[PDB]
Amino acid sequence: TCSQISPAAIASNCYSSLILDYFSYPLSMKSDLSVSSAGPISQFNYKQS
Amino acid sequence: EQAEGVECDFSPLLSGTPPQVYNFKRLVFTNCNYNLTKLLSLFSVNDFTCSQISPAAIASNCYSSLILDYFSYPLSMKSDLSVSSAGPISQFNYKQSFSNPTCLILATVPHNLTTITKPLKYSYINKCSRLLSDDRTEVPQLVNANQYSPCVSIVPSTVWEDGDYYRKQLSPLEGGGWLVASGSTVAMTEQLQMGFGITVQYGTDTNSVCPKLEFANDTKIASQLGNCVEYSLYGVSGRGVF
Amino acid sequence: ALTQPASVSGSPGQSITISCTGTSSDVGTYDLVSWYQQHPGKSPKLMIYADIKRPSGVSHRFSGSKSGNTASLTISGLQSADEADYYCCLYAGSSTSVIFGGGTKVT
Amino acid sequence: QNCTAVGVRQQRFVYDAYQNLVGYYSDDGNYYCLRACVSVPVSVIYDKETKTHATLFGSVACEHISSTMSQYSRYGPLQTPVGCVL
Amino acid sequence: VQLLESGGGLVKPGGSLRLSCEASGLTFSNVWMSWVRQAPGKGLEWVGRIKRKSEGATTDYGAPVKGRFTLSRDDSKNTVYLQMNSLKIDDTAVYYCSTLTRGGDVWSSSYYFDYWGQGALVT
Amino acid sequence: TVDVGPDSVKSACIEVDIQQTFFDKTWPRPIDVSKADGIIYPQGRTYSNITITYQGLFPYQGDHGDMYVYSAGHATGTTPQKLFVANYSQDVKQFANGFVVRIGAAANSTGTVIISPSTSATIRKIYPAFMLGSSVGNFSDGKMGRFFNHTLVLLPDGCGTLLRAFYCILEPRSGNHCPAGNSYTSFATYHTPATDCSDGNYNRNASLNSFKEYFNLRNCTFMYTYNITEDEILEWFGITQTAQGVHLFSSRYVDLYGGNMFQFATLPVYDTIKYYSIIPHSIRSIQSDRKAWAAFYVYKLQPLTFLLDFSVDGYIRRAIDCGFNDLSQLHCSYESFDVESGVYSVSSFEAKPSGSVV
Amino acid sequence: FSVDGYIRRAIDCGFNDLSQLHCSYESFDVESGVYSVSSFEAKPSGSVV
Ligand SMILES: *[C@@H]1O[C@H](CO)[C@@H](O[C@@H]2O[C@H](CO)[C@@H](O[C@@H]3O[C@H](CO[C@H]4O[C@H](CO)[C@@H](O)[C@H](O)[C@@H]4O)[C@@H](O)[C@H](O[C@H]4O[C@H](CO)[C@@H](O)[C@H](O)[C@@H]4O[C@H]4O[C@H](CO)[C@@H](O)[C@H](O)[C@@H]4O)[C@@H]3O)[C@H](O)[C@H]2NC(C)=O)[C@H](O)[C@H]1NC(C)=O
Ligand SMILES: *[C@@H]1O[C@H](CO)[C@@H](O[C@@H]2O[C@H](CO)[C@@H](O[C@@H]3O[C@H](CO[C@H]4O[C@H](CO)[C@@H](O)[C@H](O)[C@@H]4O)[C@@H](O)[C@H](O[C@H]4O[C@H](CO)[C@@H](O)[C@H](O)[C@@H]4O[C@H]4O[C@H](CO)[C@@H](O)[C@H](O)[C@@H]4O)[C@@H]3O)[C@H](O)[C@H]2NC(C)=O)[C@H](O)[C@H]1NC(C)=O
Ligand SMILES: *[C@@H]1O[C@H](CO)[C@@H](O[C@@H]2O[C@H](CO)[C@@H](O[C@@H]3O[C@H](CO[C@H]4O[C@H](CO)[C@@H](O)[C@H](O)[C@@H]4O)[C@@H](O)[C@H](O[C@H]4O[C@H](CO)[C@@H](O)[C@H](O)[C@@H]4O[C@H]4O[C@H](CO)[C@@H](O)[C@H](O)[C@@H]4O)[C@@H]3O)[C@H](O)[C@H]2NC(C)=O)[C@H](O)[C@H]1NC(C)=O
Ligand SMILES: *[C@@H]1O[C@H](CO)[C@@H](O[C@@H]2O[C@H](CO)[C@@H](O[C@@H]3O[C@H](CO[C@H]4O[C@H](CO)[C@@H](O)[C@H](O)[C@@H]4O)[C@@H](O)[C@H](O[C@H]4O[C@H](CO)[C@@H](O)[C@H](O)[C@@H]4O[C@H]4O[C@H](CO)[C@@H](O)[C@H](O)[C@@H]4O)[C@@H]3O)[C@H](O)[C@H]2NC(C)=O)[C@H](O)[C@H]1NC(C)=O
Ligand SMILES: *[C@@H]1O[C@H](CO)[C@@H](O[C@@H]2O[C@H](CO)[C@@H](O[C@@H]3O[C@H](CO[C@H]4O[C@H](CO)[C@@H](O)[C@H](O)[C@@H]4O)[C@@H](O)[C@H](O[C@H]4O[C@H](CO)[C@@H](O)[C@H](O)[C@@H]4O)[C@@H]3O)[C@H](O)[C@H]2NC(C)=O)[C@H](O)[C@H]1NC(C)=O
Ligand SMILES: *[C@@H]1O[C@H](CO)[C@@H](O[C@@H]2O[C@H](CO)[C@@H](O[C@@H]3O[C@H](CO)[C@@H](O)[C@H](O)[C@@H]3O)[C@H](O)[C@H]2NC(C)=O)[C@H](O)[C@H]1NC(C)=O
Ligand SMILES: *[C@@H]1O[C@H](CO)[C@@H](O[C@@H]2O[C@H](CO)[C@@H](O[C@@H]3O[C@H](CO)[C@@H](O)[C@H](O)[C@@H]3O)[C@H](O)[C@H]2NC(C)=O)[C@H](O)[C@H]1NC(C)=O
Ligand SMILES: *[C@@H]1O[C@H](CO)[C@@H](O[C@@H]2O[C@H](CO)[C@@H](O[C@@H]3O[C@H](CO)[C@@H](O)[C@H](O)[C@@H]3O)[C@H](O)[C@H]2NC(C)=O)[C@H](O)[C@H]1NC(C)=O
Ligand SMILES: *[C@@H]1O[C@H](CO)[C@@H](O[C@@H]2O[C@H](CO)[C@@H](O[C@@H]3O[C@H](CO)[C@@H](O)[C@H](O)[C@@H]3O)[C@H](O)[C@H]2NC(C)=O)[C@H](O)[C@H]1NC(C)=O
Ligand SMILES: *[C@@H]1O[C@H](CO)[C@@H](O[C@@H]2O[C@H](CO)[C@@H](O)[C@H](O)[C@H]2NC(C)=O)[C@H](O)[C@H]1NC(C)=O
Ligand SMILES: *[C@@H]1O[C@H](CO)[C@@H](O[C@@H]2O[C@H](CO)[C@@H](O)[C@H](O)[C@H]2NC(C)=O)[C@H](O)[C@H]1NC(C)=O
Ligand SMILES: *[C@@H]1O[C@H](CO)[C@@H](O)[C@H](O)[C@H]1NC(C)=O
Repeated sequence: TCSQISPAAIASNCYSSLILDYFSYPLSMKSDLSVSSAGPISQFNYKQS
Repeated sequence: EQAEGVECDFSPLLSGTPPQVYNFKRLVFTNCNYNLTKLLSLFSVNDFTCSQISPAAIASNCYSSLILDYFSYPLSMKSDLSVSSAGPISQFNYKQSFSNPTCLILATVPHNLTTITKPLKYSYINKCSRLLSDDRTEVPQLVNANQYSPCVSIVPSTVWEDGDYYRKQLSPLEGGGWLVASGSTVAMTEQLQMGFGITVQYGTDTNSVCPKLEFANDTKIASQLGNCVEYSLYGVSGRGVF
Repeated sequence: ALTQPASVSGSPGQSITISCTGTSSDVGTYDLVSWYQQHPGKSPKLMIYADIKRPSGVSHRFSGSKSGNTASLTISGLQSADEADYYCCLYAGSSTSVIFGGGTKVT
Repeated sequence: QNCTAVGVRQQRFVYDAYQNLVGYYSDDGNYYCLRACVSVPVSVIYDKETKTHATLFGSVACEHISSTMSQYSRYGPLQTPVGCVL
Repeated sequence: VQLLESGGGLVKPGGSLRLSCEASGLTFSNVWMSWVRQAPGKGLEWVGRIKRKSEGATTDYGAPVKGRFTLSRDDSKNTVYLQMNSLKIDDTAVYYCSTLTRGGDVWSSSYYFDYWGQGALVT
Repeated sequence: TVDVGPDSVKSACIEVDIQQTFFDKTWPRPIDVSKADGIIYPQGRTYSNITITYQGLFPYQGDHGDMYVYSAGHATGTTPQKLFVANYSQDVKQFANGFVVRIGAAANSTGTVIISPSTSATIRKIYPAFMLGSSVGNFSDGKMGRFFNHTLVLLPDGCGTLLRAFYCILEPRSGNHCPAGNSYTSFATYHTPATDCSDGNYNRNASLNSFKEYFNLRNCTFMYTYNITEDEILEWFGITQTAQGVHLFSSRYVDLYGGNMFQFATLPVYDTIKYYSIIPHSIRSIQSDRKAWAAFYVYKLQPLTFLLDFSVDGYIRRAIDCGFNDLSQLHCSYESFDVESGVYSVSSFEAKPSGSVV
Repeated sequence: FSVDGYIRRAIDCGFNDLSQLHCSYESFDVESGVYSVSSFEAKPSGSVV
C-alpha cells in the first residue's frame, strides 16, 4: 500500500532521494504498521512518515 | 485545576459472562480519573484503532463523558466492524458512531483471568425486518450507532441452530404487521475472544473525565494573578490573565 | 466433558443417585442434560431429558434433579432389575458436539 | 397539470434548459406538465412605537390567504394594489 | 418405530467400510438422523448427524472422525448411510443408527436421542 | 440485580372505576415564551447580560400541551371505597424527543373536587407519575397499555417528600381486578393520607406498595431516591434520553423561584424509550374531607432555535421562538429584542406534499 | 431543439473561432463586434530527456 503516491508511480518516478527502511516483521501483526494502531509498534518500535 | 476523585470501576466487566453482540452492555463514566493502560493490560490485545482522535489524546485529554460498550466477539469477524463494512453484522447487531471520536479494541482473554466466564458459543442476527399490515411487503430494519437491534426483544440470548426464525405480531401503535428475524452461530475458540467499543464526548459538560497527574503550589490561580499564563481548567485550555 | 461416578449401588428398595457435573456453561445455565440406560449387550434407551422429564415408557422410579452445576439421576426404590450402565449426555444445537460421560455402573 | 405534448414521444421525461423536469408521458398515454411547488413570499410591516404589526403576503391575489395566517403553522385579509395584507 | 441397521464386518486398517440403516414407523423426511459408536470397555462416543432435506441436509461431525467419515441420507428409500473413508485400528466399535429430535421450542431448545437401532460391529 | 423488597400479599387488587366525563374539563395553560416558560438552561456554558440565539430541545410557543389531573376516590364517611380515575391506562403515546411538565400550575387557586360537582376546595400541588418503555401491547383481556420486558417507572412517594425511580420487569398479578385476573379494568397507585401523611411519620412506601398490589417487580437493575422539599412553589420537571442514558431535569435545585430547568440526575437506562403513559393516582380520603389538586401539563420538545435573554443574574427571563411567526423571526434575525420600524422580509410559507404518485 | 423535440441545427463548438463565439453565448444569434476567442495552443515536437 501507499500514501500520497500511487503504488504504480512509486515504481517509475524520479526522486532527490529514496530511503528504504527494512526489518523483520511477523505477518500476524500487520494491523499495527498503520497510522492508527494499538501502539506496540507505531509508538515504540517503528512509525512511518 | 482538576478535581480529585476515584478511578474508573471496571469490575462489572470482569465479573460475569460476556454479552452477545446484539445485546451488549454499556458502562458510562463521569467524574473519573481514568487509566486506559490498567484495563488493556489485563488482556492480550489483538488490535486497537481509533477514528477522529489521536492514539495520544485517547488516553491523555479530558472528556465530558466516556462510554464503554463491551461484548463477546469472534476475532475472525473483525472485518465487519469497519465503518465501511459489508453489513452482515454491522447493520443489524452493532454499529458505531461516525460523528463522535471513537475507538475499537479487540482482544483475547488470558487463562489468568478466571473471573470472566466462557459463553457456550457465539451468536448473531443474520437479518431483521418488518412485515407490513398487508402481510406481503417486507422492509429491512437496521440498527443505528447508539441503538440496539430493532428486534433485540425477539431474538433469545442464544441461537440454538442456524436458520432459527423468530416472529411476533406488532400492536396498532407501530402500524401493525409483524416483526421477524433470524440468526446463526459460530464455534467457540480455545480462549474467550472479546471486543470493546469506546466513544468520547466533549463540551456537553465539565470535562471531568481525565488522567491522573500530581500537582504543585506553583500551578494555582492564586499568586499568578495579573500575569499572562497558560491554563487548563477541567479540560478547558487557553491563555490569558486572571 | 461430563464427570460421573464410576459406580453406584444399594439394596432393592433403597434410593440412590448418579451425579453428572460440569460448569455453568454445561449444566448451570441451561436445563438440557439427558440420561440414558444401557443394558449389557443392548442399545441405550432414553430415561430423562431436559434435566426433568421422562418418556412415557419410563417408570416413576427415575427422576431428574439439578443443583448449581450438578445434574443427577435419582432412582427411588431401586430394583435389582434396574442393573445397567447409566450415561449422562449433554448437547446444545449447532456449532458444537455431543458430550457423554464415562458412564456409571449401577447395581 | 393536463397539457399538450411536446418533444419526442419515445422519451418519458421532458426537461427544460435548466435540466429541470417539466413534463412527462404517463403510462396511460396522457401527457402532463410538471412544475415545482410554489411558496408564498412574505414581509412584515413593523411599527416600533405602537408595538404592532401587519403581514404582507407578497403578490398573492389574496385568494389563497386564509385567516389565522399570522403563524407559520409548521380583521381578515384584504387585497390591495400591492399584494394581500393582513 | 423401528430402525434396521446392517453393513458391519471386518476391514483391515487402511481400508474402508460403509454402514447403512432403514427407518420404519416414522416419517423419514421429517426426522434428523445420527450415528454413535461404542468400543468394548468404553462409554458412548458421537460420530455425526445429518439434517432433513428441507433443511439442506447439512451435517455435523464429531472430532474423532473429522475429515474421515461422511454422512448422507436418501428419502426415497427411508435409509441413512455412513461411509468411513479411511479406517484406523481405533475405529473398532459397535455403531448405532439412531434418530435425533428437539424438545421445547425455538426460544429454548433441548436435544436428545429418542429411537435407537440394534447396531452393527465394525472391526 | 437489586432487591426491591417482597411481593404484595393481598388476595385481590383494589377496585377502580373509570368515569371519564368527570375529568373532561379545560383550563388552558399554553407555553408563553416571552416569560421563558419551560426553557431548559444550556448545559455547557453560562452567560451574563447578553442576548444570543441557541438551539436545543424546547416546546413550541403557544402549545397547549396535554393536561392531566388526579382525583379523590370514593368514600362513605370515614371508610374509603373503590378508586376513581381517568382513562389514562390506555393513553399510550410516543416519547419522541422527551417532554417537560408544569407542576403546581394552579396551586393557591380556588377550585372544586373532581368527584363532587359542588364541593369547593383550595387547590394544592401534586406530583405526576410516569411509566416509560420500548414496547407496548395488550393485557390478558385485550385491554391496551401493557408495557413489556423492562420498564422505567417514576413514582413520587411519601405524600410528595421523595421521588423514587426504578427499572424493572412488571409481572401482572392474577387476583381479582388485577391485570391478569378476573374483572380487570385498570391499575392505579394511591395513598391514604389519614395515616400515610402523618407529619412525624410519612409513609415513604405508600405509593410503591400500592403499585406492587397490581404488578410484581422482577429483575430490577436499579432503584434510586431523591428528596423533595414540601411547598407550593410552581416548578418544572423534564425528561430526555441520549447515548448517555436518561436525563432528569428540575428547576427546584437551582432556580426554584426563576423556573430555569437544570439537570439533577442521570439514570442508567440505555434501552430506547419509544412510548410512555401517565400513571393514574387516587386518594383514599375521608368523604367529609377532600381536596382539590393542581393540574399538570405535559409538553413535547423539538430541536428548535430560540433567542435567549440572559439577565445580569445569569438566569434566562425572556425568549423568542424563532419559528413561531414572521415578526418573531425578525427579532431573531437581528439577534435582538429591539428592532427599528420598517418593512422587512421573512421566510416564506410553503406547502407540504399530498398523496404521492408512482 | 424544435418544439417537436427534433434537433434541426447544431454547432460544432471546436470547429473554428466564430463557431466558438456562438457556443460561448449558447445561441445561434449573437451581436456584431470584435470578440475574444480561445487562443491557439503550441504543439510540441520530439521530447528531450
Ligand atoms: C495506570 O496503570 C498502569 C498499570 O497498572 C500503572 O503503571 C504501573 O505502576 C506500578 C507502580 O505504581 C508498577 O508496579 C511496580 O512498580 C515498581 C516501582 O519501583 C519502585 O518501587 C519498588 C517497590 O518495592 C522498589 O523495589 C523499586 O526499587 C522502586 O523503588 C517496579 O519496581 C515494579 O517492577 C516489578 O516488575 C519488574 C518486571 O516484571 C521486575 O523486574 C521488578 O523487580 C519488579 O518486580 C517485583 O514486583 C512484581 C509485582 O507484581 C513482583 O511480581 C515481582 O516478584 C517483584 O516483586 C513494578 O513496576 C507497574 O509495573 C506499572 N505498570 C506498567 C504497565 O507500567 C500506572 O502508574 C497507572 N497510572 C497512574 C497515574 O497510576
Ligand atoms: C419481552 O417480553 C415478551 C412478552 O411480553 C417475551 O416473549 C414472550 O415469552 C414468553 C415465554 O417466556 C411466551 O409465553 C409462552 O412461551 C412458551 C415457550 O415454551 C416454554 O413453555 C411451554 C409451556 O407448556 C413448555 O412446554 C416449553 O417446553 C417451554 O418451556 C410458548 O410455548 C407459549 O405458547 C402458547 O401460545 C401459543 C399461541 O398460538 C400456543 O399455540 C401454545 O400452545 C401456547 O399456548 C399456551 O398458552 C396459552 C395462553 O393463553 C393458553 O391459552 C394455551 O392453552 C396454552 O396454555 C407462549 O409463547 C410469550 O408468548 C412471548 N410473547 C411474545 C410476544 O413473543 C419476550 O421474549 C421478551 N423479550 C426478551 C428479550 O426477553
Ligand atoms: C420501602 O421500599 C424500599 C425500596 O428500596 C425498601 O428498601 C429496600 O429494602 C430491601 C430489603 O427488604 C433492601 O435490600 C437489602 O436488605 C438487606 C437487609 O438485611 C437483612 O436481610 C439480609 C438478607 O440476606 C440478611 O443477610 C441481613 O443479615 C439482614 O437480615 C441489606 O443488608 C442489603 O444491603 C446491601 O447493600 C449494602 C450497601 O452498602 C451492603 O453493604 C450490604 O452488604 C448488602 O449488599 C448485598 O445486597 C446487595 C443487593 O442490592 C448486593 O448488590 C450486594 O452485592 C450484596 O449482595 C439490602 O439493603 C434494599 O436495598 C432496600 N432499598 C434500598 C434502596 O436500599 C424499604 O425496606 C421499603 N420499606 C418497607 C417498610 O418495606
Ligand atoms: C402559593 O403561595 C406561596 C406563598 O404562600 C408562594 O410562595 C411564595 O412566593 C414568593 C414569591 O412570589 C416568595 O417571596 C420571595 O420570592 C423571592 C423570589 O424572587 C423574586 O422577588 C425578588 C424581590 O426583589 C426579585 O428581585 C426577583 O427578580 C423575583 O421577582 C425570593 O428571593 C425571596 O426569598 C427571600 O428569603 C430567602 C430566605 O433564605 C432569602 O435567601 C432571599 O434572599 C430572600 O430574602 C429577602 O426577603 C426576606 C423577606 O422577609 C428578607 O427577610 C431578607 O432579608 C431578604 O430581604 C422570597 O422567597 C415567598 O417566600 C414564597 N413563599 C414560600 C413559603 O416559599 C407560591 O409561589 C404560590 N404558588 C403559586 C403557584 O402561586
Ligand atoms: C429474574 O427474577 C427471577 C426471579 O427472582 C430469576 O429466576 C430465579 O433465578 C434463580 C437463580 O439464581 C433461581 O434460583 C433457585 O435457587 C434455589 C435454591 O437452591 C440453590 O441455591 C442454594 C443457595 O445456597 C444452593 O445451596 C443450592 O445447591 C442451589 O444452588 C433452587 O432450588 C432453584 O431450583 C429451581 O428449579 C429447579 C429446576 O428443575 C427445580 O428442580 C427446583 O425445585 C427449583 O424449582 C433455583 O435454582 C430461582 O428459582 C429463579 N426463580 C424462578 C421463578 O425461576 C431470574 O433469573 C431473574 N432474571 C435475571 C436476568 O436476573
Ligand atoms: C388530458 O389532455 C388531453 C390532451 O389535450 C385531453 O384529450 C383531448 O380531449 C379533447 C376533448 O376534450 C379532444 O378533442 C376532441 O374530442 C372529441 C371527443 O369525442 C373528438 O370527437 C374530437 O375529434 C376531438 O378529439 C382531443 O383530441 C384530446 N386529445 C387527445 C390527444 O386525445 C384529455 O381529455 C385530457 N384529460 C382530461 C381529464 O382533461
Ligand atoms: C379517554 O376519553 C376521552 C374522552 O372520551 C378521549 O378523548 C376524546 O377522543 C375523541 C376521539 O375520537 C375526541 O373526538 C374529537 O372531537 C373533535 C370535535 O370537533 C373532532 O374534531 C376530532 O376529530 C375528534 O373527533 C374527543 O374530543 C376527545 N375528548 C377529549 C376530552 O379530549 C380519549 O381519547 C380517551 N383515551 C383513551 C386512551 O381511550
Ligand atoms: C390489542 O388491542 C387493540 C385495541 O386497542 C386491538 O386493536 C383493535 O382491533 C379491533 C378488531 O376488531 C378493531 O376493531 C375495528 O373497528 C372498526 C369500527 O368500524 C371496524 O371497521 C374494523 O373492521 C374493526 O372491527 C379496533 O379498531 C382495533 N383498535 C385499534 C386501535 O386499531 C388489537 O387487535 C389487540 N391486539 C390483539 C393481538 O388482539
Ligand atoms: C431525605 O432526608 C432524610 C432526612 O430525615 C434522610 O433520612 C435520614 O438519613 C439519616 C442518615 O443519613 C438517618 O439518621 C441515622 O441513619 C442511620 C443509618 O444506618 C441509622 O442507623 C440511625 O438510627 C439514624 O436513622 C435519619 O434517621 C433518616 N431519616 C429518617 C426519617 O429515616 C433521607 O436519607 C434523605 N433521602 C435522600 C434521598 O437524600
Ligand atoms: C378603501 O375604501 C375606499 C372606499 O371609498 C376604496 O375606494 C373606492 O374603490 C372603488 C373600487 O372600484 C371605487 O369604485 C370607488 O370610487 C373608490 N372610492 C374612492 C373615494 O376612491 C378603496 O379602493 C379601498 N382600498 C382598498 C385597498 O380596498
Ligand atoms: C447590562 O447591559 C446594559 C446594556 O445592555 C447596561 O446598561 C448600560 O450601561 C452602559 C455603561 O456605560 C450605559 O452607558 C448605558 O446607557 C446603559 N444602558 C441603559 C439602558 O442604562 C447594564 O449596566 C449592564 N449591567 C451590568 C451589570 O453590566
Ligand atoms: C503547598 O503549601 C502547603 C503549605 O503548608 C504545603 O503543605 C504543601 O505541601 C505545598 N505543596 C507543595 C507541592 O509544595
